[PDB]
Amino acid sequence: DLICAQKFKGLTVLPPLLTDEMIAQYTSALLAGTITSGWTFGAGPA
Amino acid sequence: ALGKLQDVVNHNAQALNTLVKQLSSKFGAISSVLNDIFSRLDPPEAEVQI
Amino acid sequence: ASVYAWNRKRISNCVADYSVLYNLAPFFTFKCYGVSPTKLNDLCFTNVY
Amino acid sequence: LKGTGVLTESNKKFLPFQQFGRDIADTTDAVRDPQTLEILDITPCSFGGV
Ligand SMILES: *[C@@H]1O[C@H](CO)[C@@H](O)[C@H](O)[C@H]1NC(C)=O
Repeated sequence: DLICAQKFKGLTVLPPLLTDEMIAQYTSALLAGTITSGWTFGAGPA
Repeated sequence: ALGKLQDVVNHNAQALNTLVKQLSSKFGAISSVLNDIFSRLDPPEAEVQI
Repeated sequence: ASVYAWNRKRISNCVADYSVLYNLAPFFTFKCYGVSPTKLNDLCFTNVY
Repeated sequence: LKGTGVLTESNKKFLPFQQFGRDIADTTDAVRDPQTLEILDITPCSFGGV
């Protein structure tokens, strides 16, 4: 109910551009890269 | 364990709350509601409250 | 009454029409505080003294 | 009381002595009709950003 009270005074919240699934996808990609390639994928090809 | 992140969230909430609570202050005027000021005073002397 | 024994009258439960008061001799003083008299009989009050 | 908005039938349990309601921001939220003693909720009509 507090959100509606704030909204009726002109105060609102904008959503982020990246969703939580996308951030989890980044984390999974980083984890897979480090597990299968070590540190080679951070300097060039994996 | 996750206090730091929670702190961030809490801070933002607090700020918003404070801002809303500032709408009940009259800052030395006769009332906190603009409609009352306009419906009780003639415009030459109603400008100071607004 | 005398100023040291001024009379107080309670006004309630009626229709307050302030239009018809300019019927005596031209009154020197008609001054309002917190409200304006320029045809502002459109407000509703709790009690009148 | 002068305002603008949408009037609907409210489920607030005003007890017999209570006349009008207020929200968190300390502004009028519900009112009572002085001709039918009915409780009416007040809500600003729709708005948003473009
Ligand atoms: C007095 O007000 C009531 C509502 O409170 C209404 O029902 C009634 O008709 C009014 N009296 C007259 C004589 O119209």
